[PDB]
Amino acid sequence: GGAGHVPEYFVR
Amino acid sequence: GGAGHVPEYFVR
Amino acid sequence: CGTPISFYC
Amino acid sequence: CGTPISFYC
Repeated sequence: GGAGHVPEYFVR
Repeated sequence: GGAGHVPEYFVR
Repeated sequence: CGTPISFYC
Repeated sequence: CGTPISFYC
C-alpha cells in the first residue's frame, strides 16, 4: 500500500 | 521510477 | 533488477 | 517509515 519498512509488492 | 539497485524515488 | 519496490506504510 | 523506494535499472 505505499513505501514502508515492510513489503507490499515484493517479487513477480 | 523503476526496478534496480540505485535510488530514483528517495525519501521526499 | 528484481526487488520489492512498493512497500506497506 | 523513511526508506528510499523505487530505483534506476
